[PDB]
Amino acid sequence: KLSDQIDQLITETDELKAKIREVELRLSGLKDVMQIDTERTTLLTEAV
Amino acid sequence: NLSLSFAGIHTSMVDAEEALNHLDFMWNTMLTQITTSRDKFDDINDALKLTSF
Amino acid sequence: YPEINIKAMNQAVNTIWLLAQRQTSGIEIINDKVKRISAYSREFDEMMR
Amino acid sequence: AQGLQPQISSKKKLMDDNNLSTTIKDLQSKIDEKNKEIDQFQKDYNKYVGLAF
Amino acid sequence: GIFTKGDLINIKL
Repeated sequence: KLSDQIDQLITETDELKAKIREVELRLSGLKDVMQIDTERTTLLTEAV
Repeated sequence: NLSLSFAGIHTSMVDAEEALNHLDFMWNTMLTQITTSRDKFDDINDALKLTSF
Repeated sequence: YPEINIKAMNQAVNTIWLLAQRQTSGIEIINDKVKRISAYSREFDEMMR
Repeated sequence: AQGLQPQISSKKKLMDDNNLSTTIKDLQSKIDEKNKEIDQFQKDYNKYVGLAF
Repeated sequence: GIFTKGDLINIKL
């Protein structure tokens, strides 16, 4: 029984460690959008 | 997961918020200018002397 | 006519197109936020040249 | 047309962001976990058969 | 104009 506890625990970690993958895949995608506005200013203030 | 679904829907409405406000203000400008054109045009009658016309 | 550094600009145009395809938001409205921004900026560099 | 230069840079960014240096370490954790059970069950079968006789 | 072309897209989006 005590081994089966760890078998769930290793399963519950990597299922949850799959969740932080999608968050980091999202957050890195969102910070990419946040850099667009920074270079939109350097584009426009030059073009102004 | 559903929070992210509404998050875009909320993001779509914020851009739809600002867009309609500029849309309403142009029609409100136009509906004013048609109205103040019509009401001043109701003064037009044959008794008006020609400079005042 | 003071100072125009298009080396900082034509990079910045290109990175906006670079970050357009690169982004991994996984949402459907930023996906047509950036596409409308980036297709302007590419056409902005073309129409300036 | 999506640019060919960023389409290469899209995939090249994907090849750097990969769990392959992690999941192999994660799977070798579970194999070395499950080997410890197998190395324990051999002790069990060599004990119960000793008891069963 | 005030109501830009990007405004009308944001509605139709």
